[PDB]
Amino acid sequence: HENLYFQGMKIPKIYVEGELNDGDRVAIEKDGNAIIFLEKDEEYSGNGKLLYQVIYDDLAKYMSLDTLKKDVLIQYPDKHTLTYLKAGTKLISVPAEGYKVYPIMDFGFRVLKGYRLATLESKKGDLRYVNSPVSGTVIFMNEIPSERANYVFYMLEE
Amino acid sequence: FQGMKIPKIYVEGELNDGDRVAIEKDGNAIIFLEKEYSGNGKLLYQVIYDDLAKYMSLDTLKKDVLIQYPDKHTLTYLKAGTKLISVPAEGYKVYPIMDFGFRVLKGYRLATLESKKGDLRYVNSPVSGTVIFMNEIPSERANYVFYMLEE
Repeated sequence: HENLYFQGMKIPKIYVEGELNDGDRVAIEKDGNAIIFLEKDEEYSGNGKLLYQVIYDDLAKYMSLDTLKKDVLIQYPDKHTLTYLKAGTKLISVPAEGYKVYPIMDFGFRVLKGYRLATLESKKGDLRYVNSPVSGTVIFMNEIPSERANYVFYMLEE
Repeated sequence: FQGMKIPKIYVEGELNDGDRVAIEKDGNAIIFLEKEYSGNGKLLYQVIYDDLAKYMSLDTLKKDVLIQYPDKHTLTYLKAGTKLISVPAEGYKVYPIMDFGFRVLKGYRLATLESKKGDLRYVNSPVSGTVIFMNEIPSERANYVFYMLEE
């Protein structure tokens, strides 16, 4: 990854089910009733679902249409709060596409319908806005894989 | 009108017949139990929903507390000693938001204040953080206080 668009930003940590990598992990136990954040390098011997930390990734990989195929967990920067979204959770995608795009470089926060997620600037310097289509929570944000510096927001309607 | 579904609050030391949550690995393991636990954690017992201030000394928690927001699929664990910030919503008339248990960026509107002449002012989130609780201010009817976690 070359465009490190979250660098020097305090953002939440997001963990996706079965995305095997060397990131931090969280074990979802007891059919959703226990959450265990695993120590870096701790050997997990249990039988729950392991969710792995992703940062620069395409959330559409974990979605069939607009429903999540994999469990997702968000660990907020406060270091006290978490949100756990089971597979089957319906998410709204809000793309921010234009000549030049200025997105909010964050995710995991509440918004009202109409909140401005991005500003789109034309080759002539004129502006358009990408506003939240609903009130809810922005769950994640990523660069559109084939469109350098164009982004998409993933939202959970309230 | 109605707000969000009512949160579940669990507090340490309140040995009762309610639902329990065990806190292990010093914050990093949270186990909701139903109906026999002998682990090495600390049990938090469900309490009847009430102001969070009944478990704080000024701005700081006095006991380990966990809040589960079922509408929101979200929980927060507040170890004893955790400091919260208060955002009062006070005015001739106050129109607060009717939900909490979510992260907000700075500037998110928590209340509209209205003067006796009908002019408006807004109480916004002063910091980015988590809105974990809100209640009516005890001696001030129809006035409210939001409690946040600064991140």
